Amino acid sequence: MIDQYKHQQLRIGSVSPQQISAWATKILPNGEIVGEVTKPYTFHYKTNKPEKDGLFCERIFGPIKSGICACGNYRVIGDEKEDPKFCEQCGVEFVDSRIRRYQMGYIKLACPVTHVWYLKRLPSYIANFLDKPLKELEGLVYCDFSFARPIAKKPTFLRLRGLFEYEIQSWKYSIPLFFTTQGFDTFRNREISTGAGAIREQLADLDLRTIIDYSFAEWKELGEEGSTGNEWEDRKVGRRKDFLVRRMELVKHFIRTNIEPEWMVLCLLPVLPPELRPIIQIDGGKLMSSDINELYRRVIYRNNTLTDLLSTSRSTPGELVMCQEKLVQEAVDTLLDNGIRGQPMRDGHNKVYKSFSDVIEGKEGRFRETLLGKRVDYSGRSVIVVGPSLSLHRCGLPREIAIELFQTFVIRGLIRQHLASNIGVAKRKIREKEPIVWKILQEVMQGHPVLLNRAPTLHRLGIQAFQPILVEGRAICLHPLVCKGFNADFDGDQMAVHVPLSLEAQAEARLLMFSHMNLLSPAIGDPISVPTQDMLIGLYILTSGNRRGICANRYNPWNHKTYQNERIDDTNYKSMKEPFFCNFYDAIGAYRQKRIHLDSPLWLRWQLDQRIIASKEAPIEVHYESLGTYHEIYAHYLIIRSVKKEIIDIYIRTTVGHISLYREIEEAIQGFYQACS
Amino acid sequence: FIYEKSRSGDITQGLPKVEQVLEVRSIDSISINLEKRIDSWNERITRIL
Amino acid sequence: RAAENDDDDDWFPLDLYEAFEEMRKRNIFDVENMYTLADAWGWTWE
Amino acid sequence: RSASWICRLCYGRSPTHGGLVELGEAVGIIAGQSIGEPGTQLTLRTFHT
Amino acid sequence: ATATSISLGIDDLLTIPSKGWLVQDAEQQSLILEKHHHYGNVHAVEKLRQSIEIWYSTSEYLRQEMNPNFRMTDPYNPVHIMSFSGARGNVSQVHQL
Amino acid sequence: TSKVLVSEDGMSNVFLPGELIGLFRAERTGRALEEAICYRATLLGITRASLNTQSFISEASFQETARVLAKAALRGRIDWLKGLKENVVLGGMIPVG
Amino acid sequence: YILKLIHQVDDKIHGRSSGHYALVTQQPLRGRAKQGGQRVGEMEVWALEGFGVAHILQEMLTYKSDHIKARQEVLGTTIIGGTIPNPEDAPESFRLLVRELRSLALELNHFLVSERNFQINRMEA
Repeated sequence: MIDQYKHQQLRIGSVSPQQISAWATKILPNGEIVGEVTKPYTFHYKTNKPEKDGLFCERIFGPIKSGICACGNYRVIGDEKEDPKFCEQCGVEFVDSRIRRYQMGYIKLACPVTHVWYLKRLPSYIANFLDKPLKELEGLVYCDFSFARPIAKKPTFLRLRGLFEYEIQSWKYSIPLFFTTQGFDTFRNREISTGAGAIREQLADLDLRTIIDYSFAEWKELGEEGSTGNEWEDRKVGRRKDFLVRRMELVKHFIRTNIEPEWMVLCLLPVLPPELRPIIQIDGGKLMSSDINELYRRVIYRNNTLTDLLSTSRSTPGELVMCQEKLVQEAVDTLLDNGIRGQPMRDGHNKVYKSFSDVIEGKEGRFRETLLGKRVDYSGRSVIVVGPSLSLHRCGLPREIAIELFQTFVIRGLIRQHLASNIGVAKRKIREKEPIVWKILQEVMQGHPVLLNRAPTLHRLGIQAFQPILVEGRAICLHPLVCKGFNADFDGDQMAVHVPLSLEAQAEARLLMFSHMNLLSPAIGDPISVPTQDMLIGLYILTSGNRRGICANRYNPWNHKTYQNERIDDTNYKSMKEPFFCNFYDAIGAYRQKRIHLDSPLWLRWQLDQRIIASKEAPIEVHYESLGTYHEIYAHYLIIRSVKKEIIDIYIRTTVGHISLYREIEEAIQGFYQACS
Repeated sequence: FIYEKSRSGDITQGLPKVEQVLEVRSIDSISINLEKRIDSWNERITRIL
Repeated sequence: RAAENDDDDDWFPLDLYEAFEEMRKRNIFDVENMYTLADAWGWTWE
Repeated sequence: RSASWICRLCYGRSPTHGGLVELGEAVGIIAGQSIGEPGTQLTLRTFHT
Repeated sequence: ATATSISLGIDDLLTIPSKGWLVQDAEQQSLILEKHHHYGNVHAVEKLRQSIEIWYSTSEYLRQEMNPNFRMTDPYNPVHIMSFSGARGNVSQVHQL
Repeated sequence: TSKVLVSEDGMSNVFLPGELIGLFRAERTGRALEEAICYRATLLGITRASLNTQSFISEASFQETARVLAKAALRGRIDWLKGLKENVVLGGMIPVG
Repeated sequence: YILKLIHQVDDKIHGRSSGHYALVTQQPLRGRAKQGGQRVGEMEVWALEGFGVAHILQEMLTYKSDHIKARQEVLGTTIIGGTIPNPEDAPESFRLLVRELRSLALELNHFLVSERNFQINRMEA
């Protein structure tokens, strides 16, 4: 049996800057690219229209209206056919504004930016990649109290290497006597870089295979040392060995993958589509913007200041360039993952911004409820009441709820039956509560199951399918037996309805979630729908029996008297005793006439085998005439055998309640059997 | 005055006990007995075989 | 740190007991599954 | 013989319909729910006193 | 359950007959011990360890004698039928009323 | 209890020490290979056993989303969509029932 | 002495075939004032997975939810009548997911490696 193979995939990895450029840059026929989004122009101070090269730059994204271009002209397209892709001066397609929510923005920071996740988080992978302490690289950037030396392809005619040293106040005017001494760019810009640039270049320099060999050699060297003498020595070797092992793990993963290390120090920042971070237009001019726009505006404005400072190098400054570049880096850090740094930036309400990581991580953000908890159509809340007349495979829907769930099927019923002509006409007929509307919404619901769901779902039986019927009122009538299946009382509760539309879905609901093939709980296999309080009390009272002993007679029945005593058996013969009914139905009939009460004992002839649960027992008194009569009296039944044949005299002492229960069960079985052929 | 009471049935005894044993932070479910066995095995593996 | 009910219920000793049958009928010392490790291909060959 | 799935015979009778467990049953989901629901009787049973 | 019908009044909450003596005797030993505790015969822990034990033993003796009282004198008491049949009401819950 | 932890001094070339391969994963190869396999044991908790799953999408939607996504992206992990949570996340049909 | 309480039934009824959708998530808005739709999530799904119903669970996430192009077509094939076709593209929730995982310089690519040709059929997202 060859199974239905189904190979699906989902990859994830850091992007190359070329990938982002191909994602976002759109080249017009005139040759311009203009994907940089230079200015932080969120929306015009004028009409709320954004701006070219801004947060809502229509030139890079799609049109804000379907067909309307930047100027305002409209082109009829409606098809994927011969039509100008760009409207010459506008350069904007007339396709729907869906592309608004899918177009990607793109900005260029005039400085490499280290991704927050790979540098600030717990054991950052950069530290393992460079085999350097985290404090060293954290001082290379951010704090900027370092001056890294990138060993690379270019020769090193400059004597020695150094690693980094800038934290002493004397270095303001100490090194200039030793530094430079021949030009400025021809010494400082050759090597010894600062900021994230040196880190990225170092990432682009070391060879992975040599790293693997060296770490294997270090592991072999560490493994051949006994030690085990000092607690500090006991725990020092283990951490270093784990460091080496994760180093070779990461390096080997890098070697055989399509991902380059230099991508962890990003240089090009993607920008989320505009429509997914919109500014709400309210009447009167109120705007409910997104904080994402605020951090984006800050980032691009500081990047513009960086470009202005760098392009105006000329008289090159000193610490000012570093200060502004690292401010830009910190701004990008805040934009990517805010709330993870030491100082979280706050807006004009003493509140931290909703960072991208904040959207990604959280029980209310992404990956938690947006992709799992989805509001659906064809649904409606209600209140729950109890209906004892409903069958097990049936519920009851209000007239108001049903018309707002099966509206479209009623539109079928009106259009097909030629009682209406157009969609608008049918909806108009629906809205006026015509008497023929309910005939349709009593005709398309027969056979269409609906899923009832209790709002505080607890177990598997909290959602069940049912066959709805139209009831008059405003409450949903629910079967009492399934209530404990829903764990639902009737002190005020709400039940949500859902309608399966697909034919497959209707088959699923009818053939898999009906409360007649789910009668057992999956815990241990015990019944889940059993007669609860009121029905249980009714059945207990029914099967409660008579009054056994001293509670039925004031005086002892030994009491030698009332024998109608004389020398002959010819006296008054009343012998009230108990009734001697032929069968069940005779007993029920005699009970209907109020001749006997529910617990009044009676004798019933038995024409079957032994059914009442007996035990070792003992016959209290077996009378025996001189002729074969075998009069036996047991605890609750009497047997009259003989010496010839026909042992048919079995009589049962019982009450009408037990007869009623047995008849109920028996006739229920024999009626279900013959009803279902 | 000091009296000894006599409860001490066990620290946690419901959902929290189930959470503690299921969430194996430190192996201490029956480690008054289980940890002894595990350590004994881990030290006695090296044998004739 | 714990109410040592102890109440040893279904534990087993810290000795070499139950060699052939490790824990009821759990793991018999096979000595037929893994000579072929050196017999099907080369391990005993050297 | 696996940890990512289970067998019909290495599982047993289905507790809901009195037969061998059918192919494609989310027995992992059933196991999680049936040992989570009761958890509130450790509460519901305390919701009377 | 309708034709027969059931309801809860004030005299259907049938306290067991012997509560009149057990509570009275429990009060006597609490009066005597608290009177000797002022005489130095017993210390504080003994007084604490007993006032918890008479009322726990007495309360748990009435609870175990509830059903034998109900099941022999008034088998069809509405409180008994509601709880003994397993419909609604614990043995402990009935013990509160 | 279904996964072992490769103990220290078990480098070889297949299983780096510190790895958390499965029990069958280790016992099938130990019967074939001859290096220092050298695993010991893990009784992983109900939280930790779900973070070491075959699908990164399911783990990312449970806890430590940022760390899981960062590690998966840096490694270039591949999800084959065999569970039930991942197919629900993508909107595709779950492979049950 | 019996009182009448403020939680009246007419303040709790609901019903919605279609209508307004959220600007971003493209879902029924909320509650009764905004004519929203009832929410299904977590435990509810765990029940539907327990019953082994896949079409029902599928159509509560694609059709009656995020799909821009599929709500219109079910409306069309439900005004008129046909066999409801199973969708192909993922809901807009996954599209949004890949969108803000792109904003962090990360990829998320779907693939449909065929069982009969081994030809990669990478979906566009």
